[PDB]
Amino acid sequence: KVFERCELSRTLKRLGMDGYRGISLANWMCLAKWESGYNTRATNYNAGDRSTDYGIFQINSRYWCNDGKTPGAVNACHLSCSALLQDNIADAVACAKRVVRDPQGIRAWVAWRNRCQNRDVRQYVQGCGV
Repeated sequence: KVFERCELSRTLKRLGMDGYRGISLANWMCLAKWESGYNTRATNYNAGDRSTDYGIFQINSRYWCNDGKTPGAVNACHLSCSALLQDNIADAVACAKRVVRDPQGIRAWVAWRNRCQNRDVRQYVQGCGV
């Protein structure tokens, strides 16, 4: 599913992402926007290390979910990577929360550092009623 901007912001807010571990909803929106264009079925294979990024937040299989084909990988979210490709984002959100409980927090995603950190992210939620 490809979420519309405001539709997604309300979905994320209902799922408890607004301010989760000090991360505002606008930051999560900026993250999902730049990671997948709000697309839940997005996948990206990384030929260099044989891992794959899954879903709306493009969570990597090396550390976060199990896809059975990533060498020496772990499954910190204790989910099949398939769970990160559903239209319903509950599992992807649960996993994204797990990612940020680690020291790096939102910085775990390089795209966030590139396109969101120290940026004006207000525009991602303007007019969405969140």
